[PDB]
Amino acid sequence: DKKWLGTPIEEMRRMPRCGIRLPLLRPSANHTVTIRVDLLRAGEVPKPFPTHYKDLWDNKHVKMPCSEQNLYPVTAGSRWELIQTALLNKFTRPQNLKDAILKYNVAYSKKWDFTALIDFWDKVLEEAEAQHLYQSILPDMVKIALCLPNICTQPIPLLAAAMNHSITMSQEQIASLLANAFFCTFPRRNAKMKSEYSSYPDINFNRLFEGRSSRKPEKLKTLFCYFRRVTAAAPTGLVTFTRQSLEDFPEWERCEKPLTRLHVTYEGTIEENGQGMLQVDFANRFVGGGVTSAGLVQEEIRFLINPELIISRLFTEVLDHNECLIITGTEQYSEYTGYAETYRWSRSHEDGSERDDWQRRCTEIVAIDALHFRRYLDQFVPEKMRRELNKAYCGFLRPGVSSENLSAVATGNWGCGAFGGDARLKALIQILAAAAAERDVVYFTFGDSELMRDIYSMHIFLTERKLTVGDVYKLLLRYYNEECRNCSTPGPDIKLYPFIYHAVESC
Ligand SMILES: CC(C)(C)NS(=O)(=O)c1ccc2c(c1)C(=O)c1ccccc1C2=O
Repeated sequence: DKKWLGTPIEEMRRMPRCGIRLPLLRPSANHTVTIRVDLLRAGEVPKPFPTHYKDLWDNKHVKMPCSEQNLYPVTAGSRWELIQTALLNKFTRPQNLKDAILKYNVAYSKKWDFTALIDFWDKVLEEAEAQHLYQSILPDMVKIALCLPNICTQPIPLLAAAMNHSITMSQEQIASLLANAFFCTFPRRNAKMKSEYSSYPDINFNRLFEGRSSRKPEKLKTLFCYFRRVTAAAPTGLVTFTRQSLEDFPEWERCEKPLTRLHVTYEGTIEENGQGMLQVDFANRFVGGGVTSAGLVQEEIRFLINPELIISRLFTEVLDHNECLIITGTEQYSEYTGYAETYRWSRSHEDGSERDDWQRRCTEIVAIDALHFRRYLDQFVPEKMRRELNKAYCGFLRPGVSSENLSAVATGNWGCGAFGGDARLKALIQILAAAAAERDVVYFTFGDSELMRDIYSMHIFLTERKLTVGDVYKLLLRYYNEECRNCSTPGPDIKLYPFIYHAVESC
């Protein structure tokens, strides 16, 4: 029983080795660069551009906590002056941190529960660990949070619905903003009945502090490992956030492109074994899912080990069906064990990834949200199948870039879990989208040895028969018509892979 099947992993494409020498990094109408490109040097902390803080308090930019327009009725008082007074206090007990956060969040003093913060500090941490948190970590986090106007000098545009826009900022700038999110300083991001930011994920970390879930200390340890690292020694690299939407989608039934190569394995992970590859994040439409709340599956774990991903929540609007978010340069700060209810923070991780010409770690992650199916048979509906293909296609396609400069896609069981996705159908959908996007697939089954063989055998059968993307999509439509459309039973009589084998072998 082989641990992997198909094309050997060495024959696949990886970054930055398959990376077409980056053009000169520069701001444009579609690219926001928040640092001095001319002064960008390996191992040096980037210099913010502009030199002095410029504010934009409008419908198109992040509303900064340090904005002179961040005011509260007291007569208008400065909310930033208030944050400074509240946070520049000695913390010696968890109650001190809760009281400080709530001084500039009065309206939420009875709505925000801090049980997990109090229990982490008092009931989980040993005395010396609790001592290091309040004497060192927390004050260092306060100073970087309060440094926001000197660090994040340029207004950050919102990556709104249908925008094809990028933001390149420093990891230092991300650390100042994530320190602010921890202290819940972002204004207009808290109300349940909020309109302006209703289509945006939560950014402030208040939900990380609530309840008695045994996974809250693991999240907090994962997060404090990051905060300790970035306050102790300023990170030097950059990170790019790109919102992508495609105007024209393929006419799937008509696609003459052949299938690409497949490496399928029941061992390994996307982060370790998918180095230099386009790494899929099985995302929630509000990027990050329950990272700073309850969730702790594939997406939340990635956002906890690479905390720079979380900041996407500050500016990324809920993804529409034709959109994805591409994040390049996030660094891995933690190692972990388990998954979901068994997830535990292990130790600090020293990211060995090389950096590209823009000082970005050579780690490309794409957030693509699968559909949630109320009923199992819903996913076989042609509209639902086309949607999934178009989602993954937009996530894999790199407009302008040629086939030979495209790394393999590092993926697995996308949308299969609480979302009700069928692993075998989703594997074929990603295989077809990668084929149309002219990329090979590296598929991780995470201990599921039978699924590895099933995907492999089906990929090799269609490949050997020279079945195009169109031919395979036409078989999916026949499956729906024959087995799903007029089926009143919760499940079909025959499964998808046996239908395909029969349909082809009888043709
Ligand atoms: C989570 C991330 C993005 C940091 N890495 S990863 O490569 O995507 C991955 C590693 C391990 C597992 C899974 C995914 C997974 O989905 C899973 C599902 C059901 C049971 C166990 C696991 C599991 O251990």
